Amino acid sequence: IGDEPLENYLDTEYFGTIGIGTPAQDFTVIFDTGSSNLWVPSVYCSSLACSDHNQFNPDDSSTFEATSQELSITYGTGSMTGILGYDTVQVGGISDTNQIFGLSETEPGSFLYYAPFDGILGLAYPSISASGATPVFDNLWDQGLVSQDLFSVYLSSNDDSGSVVLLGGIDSSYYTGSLNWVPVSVEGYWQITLDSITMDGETIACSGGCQAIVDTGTSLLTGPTSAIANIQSDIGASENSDGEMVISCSSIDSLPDIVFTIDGVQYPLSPSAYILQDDDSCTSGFEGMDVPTSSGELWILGDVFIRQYYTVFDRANNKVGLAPVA
Repeated sequence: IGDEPLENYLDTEYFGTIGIGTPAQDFTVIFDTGSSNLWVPSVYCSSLACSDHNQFNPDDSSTFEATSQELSITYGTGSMTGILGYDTVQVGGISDTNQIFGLSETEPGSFLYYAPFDGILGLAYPSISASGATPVFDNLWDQGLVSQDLFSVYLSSNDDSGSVVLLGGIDSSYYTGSLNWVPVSVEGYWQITLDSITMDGETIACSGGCQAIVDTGTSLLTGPTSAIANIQSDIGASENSDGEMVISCSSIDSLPDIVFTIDGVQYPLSPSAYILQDDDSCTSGFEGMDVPTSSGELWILGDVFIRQYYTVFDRANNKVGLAPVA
């Protein structure tokens, strides 16, 4: 069982520390169930984001092995370019040997410039891995470095320390009642089938059901813009002059819960979770983002959702386990 504690940065981003090389070079990376590649800034990167983040220097490692494979990945937030290399990666006290990862060359954008983390560590299926690069968890499993082919995530609230990624285990004390298992619907992302969304006996969105993904890498709850608008309406969010989707903090005490039906079990989200409160400003936890796939317009169950449900990702079984947090 590997134990990777995670930093809770303003309830928006959660990142943990990893070591790469011998002796280890330390990096912070976001633990994303929405991607599958592992990558960190390198000495080969001249970009601005690379000038205010720790850079991996392969010349300093005795266990580094180069390759001529190039890497190019585009996210909803930007792009990155680099090369693949193999080295030992320390993650959650586990020494993941002969792990392929990318050395960045370019990281264009002010988004990475600003980010508190240095790289990303993907936790989704190998099927969405750029360059076919073996993901960290697969490599742990392939070398018998973990006992069970699963990982579990506990994300804290209120900026408290305590969020964790448990590689090859479940911590029965982080949840209540029993774990409910949902079949993965499409293996790429941790994609599941969302039955409906409801407010007081009424189906406010995703009628006849839809497709959602469980993503630790996304802060809010996203859906197609058209359906998000209906929800925004139903909870009292209105667009302010500076773009924001402001809401009256009083609504928190007054609004009902939005219930997500997954495989037939009801998963309530309380106004306390879906409205964000920061010094007198309360805003919506819902966001408009058309994420057109083949099998639809995706809904992203982001940190807003995850912080309320302990989540287990099971690759043995291809299932998602959810239980209300303790």
